[PDB]
Amino acid sequence: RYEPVAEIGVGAYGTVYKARDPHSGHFVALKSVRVPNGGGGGGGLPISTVREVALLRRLEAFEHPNVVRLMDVCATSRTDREIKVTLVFEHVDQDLRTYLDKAPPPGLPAETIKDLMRQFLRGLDFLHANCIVHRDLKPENILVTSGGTVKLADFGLARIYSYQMALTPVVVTLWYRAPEVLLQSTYATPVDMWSVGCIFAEMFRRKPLFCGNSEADQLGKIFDLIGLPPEDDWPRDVSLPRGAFPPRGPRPVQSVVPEMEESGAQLLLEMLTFNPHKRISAFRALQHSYL
Amino acid sequence: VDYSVWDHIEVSDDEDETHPNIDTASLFRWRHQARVERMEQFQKEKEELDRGCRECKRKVAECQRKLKELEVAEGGKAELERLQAEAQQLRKEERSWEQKLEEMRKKEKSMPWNVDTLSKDGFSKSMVNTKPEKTEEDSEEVREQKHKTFVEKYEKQIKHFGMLRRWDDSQKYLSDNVHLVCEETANYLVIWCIDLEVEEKCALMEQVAHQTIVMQFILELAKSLKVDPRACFRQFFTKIKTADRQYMEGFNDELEAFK
Amino acid sequence: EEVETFAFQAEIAQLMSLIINTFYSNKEIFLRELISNASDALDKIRYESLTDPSKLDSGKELKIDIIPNPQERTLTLVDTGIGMTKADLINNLGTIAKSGTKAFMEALQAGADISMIGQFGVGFYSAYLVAEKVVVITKHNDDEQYAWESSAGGSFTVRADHGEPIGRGTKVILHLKEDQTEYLEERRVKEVVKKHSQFIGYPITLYLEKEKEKYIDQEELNKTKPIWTRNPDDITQEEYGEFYKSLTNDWEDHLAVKHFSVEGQLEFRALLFIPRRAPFDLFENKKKKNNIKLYVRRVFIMDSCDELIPEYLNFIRGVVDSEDLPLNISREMLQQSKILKVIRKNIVKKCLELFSELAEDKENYKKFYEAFSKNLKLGIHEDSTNRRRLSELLRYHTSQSGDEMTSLSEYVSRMKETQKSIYYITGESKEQVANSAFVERVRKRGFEVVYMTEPIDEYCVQQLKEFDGKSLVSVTKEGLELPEDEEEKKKMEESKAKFENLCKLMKEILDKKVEKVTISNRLVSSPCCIVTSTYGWTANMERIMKAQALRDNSTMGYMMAKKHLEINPDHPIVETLRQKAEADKNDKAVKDLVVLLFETALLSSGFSLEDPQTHSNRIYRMIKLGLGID
Amino acid sequence: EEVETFAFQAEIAQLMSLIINTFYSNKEIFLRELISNASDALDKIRYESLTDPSKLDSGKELKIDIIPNPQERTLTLVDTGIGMTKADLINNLGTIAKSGTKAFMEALQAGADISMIGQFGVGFYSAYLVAEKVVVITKHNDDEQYAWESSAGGSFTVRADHGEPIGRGTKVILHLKEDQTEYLEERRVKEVVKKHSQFIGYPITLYLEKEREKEISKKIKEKYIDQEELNKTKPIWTRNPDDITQEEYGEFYKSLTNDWEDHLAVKHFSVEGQLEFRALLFIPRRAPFDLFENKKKKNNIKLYVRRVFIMDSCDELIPEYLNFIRGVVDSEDLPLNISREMLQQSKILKVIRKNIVKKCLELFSELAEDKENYKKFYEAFSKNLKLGIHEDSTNRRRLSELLRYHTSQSGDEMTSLSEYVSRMKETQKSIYYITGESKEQVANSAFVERVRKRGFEVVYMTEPIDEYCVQQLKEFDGKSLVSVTKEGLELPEDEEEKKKMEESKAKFENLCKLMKEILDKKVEKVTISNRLVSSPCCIVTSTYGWTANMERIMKAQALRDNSTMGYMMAKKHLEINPDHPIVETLRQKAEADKNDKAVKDLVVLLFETALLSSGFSLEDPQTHSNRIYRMIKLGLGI
Ligand SMILES: Nc1ncnc2c1ncn2[C@@H]1O[C@H](COP(=O)(O)OP(=O)(O)OP(=O)(O)O)[C@@H](O)[C@H]1O
Ligand SMILES: Nc1ncnc2c1ncn2[C@@H]1O[C@H](COP(=O)(O)OP(=O)(O)OP(=O)(O)O)[C@@H](O)[C@H]1O
Ligand SMILES: [Mg+2]
Ligand SMILES: [Mg+2]
Repeated sequence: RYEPVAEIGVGAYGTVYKARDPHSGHFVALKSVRVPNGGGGGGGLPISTVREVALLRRLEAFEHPNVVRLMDVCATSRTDREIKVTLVFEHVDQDLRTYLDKAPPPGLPAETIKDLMRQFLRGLDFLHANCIVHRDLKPENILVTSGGTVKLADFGLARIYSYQMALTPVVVTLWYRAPEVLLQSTYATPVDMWSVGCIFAEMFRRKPLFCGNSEADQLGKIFDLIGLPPEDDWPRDVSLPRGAFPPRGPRPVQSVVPEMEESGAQLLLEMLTFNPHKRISAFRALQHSYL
Repeated sequence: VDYSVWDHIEVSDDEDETHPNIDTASLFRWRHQARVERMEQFQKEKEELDRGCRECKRKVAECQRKLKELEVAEGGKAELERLQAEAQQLRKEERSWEQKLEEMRKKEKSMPWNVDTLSKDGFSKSMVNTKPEKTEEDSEEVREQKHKTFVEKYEKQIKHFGMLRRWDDSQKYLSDNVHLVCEETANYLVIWCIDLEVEEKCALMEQVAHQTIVMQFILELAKSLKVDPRACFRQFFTKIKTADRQYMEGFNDELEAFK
Repeated sequence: EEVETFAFQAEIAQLMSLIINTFYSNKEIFLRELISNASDALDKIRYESLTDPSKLDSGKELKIDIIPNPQERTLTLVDTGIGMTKADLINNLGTIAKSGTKAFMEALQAGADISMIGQFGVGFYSAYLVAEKVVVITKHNDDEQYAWESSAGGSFTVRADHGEPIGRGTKVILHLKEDQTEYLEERRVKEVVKKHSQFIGYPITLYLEKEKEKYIDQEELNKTKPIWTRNPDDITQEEYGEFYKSLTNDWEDHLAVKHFSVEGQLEFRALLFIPRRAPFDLFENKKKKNNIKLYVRRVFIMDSCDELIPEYLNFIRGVVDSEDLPLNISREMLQQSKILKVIRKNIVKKCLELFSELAEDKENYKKFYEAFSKNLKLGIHEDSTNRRRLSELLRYHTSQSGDEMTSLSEYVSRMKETQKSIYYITGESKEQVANSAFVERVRKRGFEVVYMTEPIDEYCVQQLKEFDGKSLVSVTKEGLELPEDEEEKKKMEESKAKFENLCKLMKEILDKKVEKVTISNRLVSSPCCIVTSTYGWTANMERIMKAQALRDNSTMGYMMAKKHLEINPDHPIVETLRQKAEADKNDKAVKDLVVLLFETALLSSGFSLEDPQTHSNRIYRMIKLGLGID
Repeated sequence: EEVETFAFQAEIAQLMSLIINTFYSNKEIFLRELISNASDALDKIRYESLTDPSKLDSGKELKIDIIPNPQERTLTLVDTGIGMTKADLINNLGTIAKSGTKAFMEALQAGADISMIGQFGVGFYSAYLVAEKVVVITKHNDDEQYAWESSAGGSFTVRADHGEPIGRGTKVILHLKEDQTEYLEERRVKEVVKKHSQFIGYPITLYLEKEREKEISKKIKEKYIDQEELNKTKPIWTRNPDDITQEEYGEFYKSLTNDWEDHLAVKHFSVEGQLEFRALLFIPRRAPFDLFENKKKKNNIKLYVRRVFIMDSCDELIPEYLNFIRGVVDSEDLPLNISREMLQQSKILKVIRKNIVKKCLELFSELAEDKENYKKFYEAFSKNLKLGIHEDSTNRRRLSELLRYHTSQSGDEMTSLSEYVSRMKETQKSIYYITGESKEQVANSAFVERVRKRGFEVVYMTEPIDEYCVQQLKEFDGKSLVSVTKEGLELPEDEEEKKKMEESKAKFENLCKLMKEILDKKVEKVTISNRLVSSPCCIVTSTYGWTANMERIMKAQALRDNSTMGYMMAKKHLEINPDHPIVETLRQKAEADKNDKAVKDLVVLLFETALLSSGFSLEDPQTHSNRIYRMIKLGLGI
């Protein structure tokens, strides 16, 4: 509504106009800053600039005879733009599996894995806090972004694979499924961690930790690393012929899995331990000095 | 003084309850599922508890009938005693099913508020503004009434447009005063320029003449585009502010001719 | 004994100062609170007159009169309510956290259609945010006229008034502070009126000293009436249109309107409106999201659309008027924001229904879609739960269509009995993709493709993985599957062997320019063409993403899709090259040609040209050779 | 008539319910306000003991302890502060809008350094947001132990000493509501106190059931957790800047935000004006992945009042482009509302922002001296700089001096525009630059060939944000900026060579006319320019409209299909290099036969390649390639 009759020299305030007040005739340093207003939380003031022109407008009320303000609370032109501004962002499709395919040979930087591990476990703590059930979580349900950010998705068969999927989602070698899955029990903190524990070893190896055929055979491969006892350290919820699994020793996870620092070997062995109550929680592992 | 009734609202898509390591695109879907499964389990339990209650109710009701019959029966009072005890057991069972139902009622009281419990579709009525019947009005007859009363009604506002100079002031002015984007406005502005000439206000005349052709410009390509000027006047300001000076001048010459 | 019992106390001297300093932030709300109270009293009259019409003998008119007085720097507000007795003035008016509204609402428990607010019992004192002193003069139907005077200094006085009589109701004199004279401005008053009193049922008038400078009764101050409060079945389109035009100030009426109300623990009425055209500020990040405003009992609380609706629905105009919400002591804020999320969900569902019905109206849908398809696509991109619904609204131009868009389901209805995927092609323009070599064989095989010509389509199609059980496939990527006649398959394998060493040679020539060189029957008129690996950005996605000012270039280590050189073995050029390889694989001129062909293909395939200068320089060379320059 | 005088009254029964039910929406303020009160009592001791050490005879240690009791569903707050007398429990604690901190506000004339936190006299009653009942057991040194007790039911009681040793401060018993058991959780407690009691002078500890190995020692772990850690981070800005070193300041940064690396650049801000406050500015060594993700709420610069977290309104505290500087603003002079959740009179933040921004600029200027870390800074946040320059018109004089570019003379060395200017030639009266898609593109562009021949330095610009910034930066150090991509590139040159060009224009006059006809509706005007050296021709942008790069950027980046603007902005011309062999030949060919279609087709080819070399997309690249394939077939004898 103001009428520029001349311009004020260019300074910190860029282009400033000497604009006339059509009512009083007063000339004020017509200034302006380009503005946004948010904000993916929804439109609503940038308040930093609308407020700026408003402070400066407030100075007029003092008439303070040394406060050459921006002429008016308005955030208008003042010829600049528009060319309106708006942003759109790309979704990250960098599947953990893709990460692993892009990843280097056995001995994947433990420090990188530590960070990804603690990100995963941090995510789990949230998921456990929200009682998120997802024993069906597998490597491919883990996202590793371009910034190395672990994002978890696909929380159990109940809300996943609504479109074309695998015909052998279970029949496939379940080297990434907890014994409790293989025993046909349920989901738990130890179940989830057992799954990813092998995945973490996969990350180190760039290659699945275990690989069996049936659920009993899968355990027959699992047992080779974590050790095996007879029918005296098996949970109640067991569909597999517990006691028909000839006992054997463990194989120092530290030496089996590439660059597996002993502290993480311990954490992994705890995650891999057959008995879900002998495993370590996501929180405990997360807070372990290894990470 | 008491809004505690809304302290327990569950929102499955609560975007303010997220996590950096979690993809909420699927989490929210999980939450939905969980809510549904919980309701299914709840409902099942309630129905089974109600069923059991009613079963024991009927059992004891029939036993009570039989108690009356055993009382009447000549020596059936020995059996009566036995049955009374059994009937009391059935009553106690009924009671315990009801106590469980009372616990279900307590569970309902503790139940989180959501789109399925907070409210129902009280009313819904859609409408698509198709029409208002392909027709046409004689704009000369319209102007006979409009030009005479519209122009006077908005004379001051028409003049305010004529007193503008910046393109955004003109754009935003008409954005607020969209009903001024018409021939009656432009015609007044021409007349006003003439009156300004007579009054020796040539400076104003030229400013108004500028704004005259701005409104005429709007009318010019609105007619070319076969659209209502009020639906596209902002595109004239978009064109003016972006046109290469050489073409802008050309448009202004075409415009002057259009006026 | 060992315990003493005390009643809770309240230091009014301090409490009062808290009331008129810390309880409120905005101060212009003093008009809202006083007017609200006026309308409560006007409802009190109405109710009472329902039982005894002679109560209207002391004036039969229900309204609020606003009369500014700059000569005194005061503001006179005349409330034509029942009035207050001396007892009410000293009991209710001069008491903190107390309102006769509640007692009246207790009277309303006997059955009424009356709706009032005032559960806090403090709003009166907000007058002292602006006014230095407030005088309340009243004349209850059952009592004498009294003057209630106080500056909120811990006390107030009451005396029977003299001079001008009040039939009923009360007048408020706001002795405005010296720095509060801005509320004597017409504009400022109207600003507040439109801010919070735009739907007051009773007439509010503004008196202005205008032509002869006399108080002119601005009766139209709040002429805007509630529509959602009326029975929708009795509301015509003209009325919905006029409301919309009043709502939005848009000379053009709405495209569609939908009433929506919920009942239960959550209860409200509402009107949703679809505009006929998108605003020039639709993609404006400086636009305030306040298309649908929130009211309680027709009292403006907030315009919190930020939470109320989805961003991709940020074009629908409307009003939501709730019956009972958990407002804070400061009515500008609502407690339990999850309520707004619940409301949102209900609105979204109804918006989707409206869109579906609008889609039934093909002609207006087309108009709608043309204006807001971008928002639809943004919904596909953003909303993972209603995406399916939103995809039903998608419309594209396809090979068997003209310039008429068609749904993906219509595409599906034209799919072949051996077709399990939706063929498509993205690009800058319809003509560009129409002339692509990638859709030539597709057309030769009798297939239709979906033309996708917007940059947003790269984000949209990212989410469009499957539609009605049908997969989707880009003709621009590797692995394009078209019907393979076993005879032709054998011939292609023979061709692969035929041009095997040729492809190897080309790869040697362009080892670091192309990832793989191979023939492909996807090509028809072109001798070669560059395709995008299924992993990473497409030529289009890449180009578009590389136009983003704020992009992070280091992320491209995860997005640089492999480029492969497809060869069309049926061309004389390709055949010649094969023969030239046989003649001399080390022939420089041939190798130069291979390079030229690649860049020609790369460029024409929509991929970035590494060096347009050098490329054109090679051309200039060839031109000079044709010209005989050198 | 007779004027009756009345005191204002209050319906306490209604008032109380309003205090609890309508004053707060966030129940997390429960612990905040309780702790704040405890710290006030501790402040009271500090003063009394300061002036009279014997005040500590019944206890010297000053702290706030919190002990949860899940078995009761209650919480215990241990205030080791001065406590309250029976009279205070009745008068202060038991009265709405009554606070003994006011008594200290008046009493502490000597205690000018004793700053109590808050003063409304109502916050206590917010305890009942989550508590069913509250009992306050206390023994001020000037009285005995009493147990104040109330469930906020319109009354309260006070009981005599029950034997539970309270010789100082108070034990606050918090009876939690059935549905408020989440506050018995370690995590939940920590979440709340970390957001509100961050900078409490007195240490806050928790007594928690310690997660431990089964007590079968064989193994056993400790039974309880002493969570003193809550206050491990102390106020830094409260100390003298000159006495604050990085050995502690950098530790503050990594504590400020979870970043295990010292900051890049920092700036202490001390304000002694009406709005007294101190603030710390922190610049990260690396930009965050969410730097431009404006979908997330800002939380870098946070606002504290009396060292208590109040707001995090970065939206008002800083400019959008400065949303990378993390920090603390701490003022004790702010008019917070009754809830304390929002500052009244936003004009305060308006002034504060401006003053902070000034110091941001000073920091940036300081960094400019440290070229090594400046370049690190610059590259980490160059886009933010450029965003500021573009959008923040109030500080362009300073922001534009922070710009650094690679030029034709600096090569791979990124240099200042001030350095550019100081090294300009006496004929170089304007800043020459070029924008494009990449450095090697613009460095090999025909647009900069003659420019280099004339000895001028070209600023290379490659980002879309650069393309945007040049739409704002018109002059720098008094000299205008000239894009070499636009028509009218008036390079300083020998007038005689200009005459030679005019002679060339006559020579190729008919050629230009023919080409214009050939390229009718393809190019606006065909002409001659010596900016070209190795190329026969070049498509140039006009003095108005979008540049080829700008079109690329805006057309693909903007979500709004503003065809009106694109239309008006889509301007371009064709320049000819009269010295080029092809151009020379074309003239000869035109003279031989202006109607020779083959020549005309050659002109079209060159035009299309000129578009390509200038970054202008072809309207149908496939036909371009087809021409190429045709020409190839001709070469192959096909
Ligand atoms: N126009 C009027 N006519 C009669 N009585 C009135 C009028 N306006 C206000 N009052 C009286 O003023 C008293 C003080 O109530 P006040 O309006 O401050 O509380 P409230 O506004 O009803 O509650 P809230 O603070 O929630 O708005 C009420 O008891 C009411 O009777
Ligand atoms: N833990 C405590 N120890 C000692 N006094 C307390 C305690 N809690 C409350 N009080 C009493 O409450 C008074 C003020 O507390 P209250 O918080 O209600 O007001 P405030 O803290 O001054 O400001 P606010 O009301 O905003 O918190 C104190 O002066 C003191 O008398
Ligand atoms: Mg009221
Ligand atoms: Mg306190």
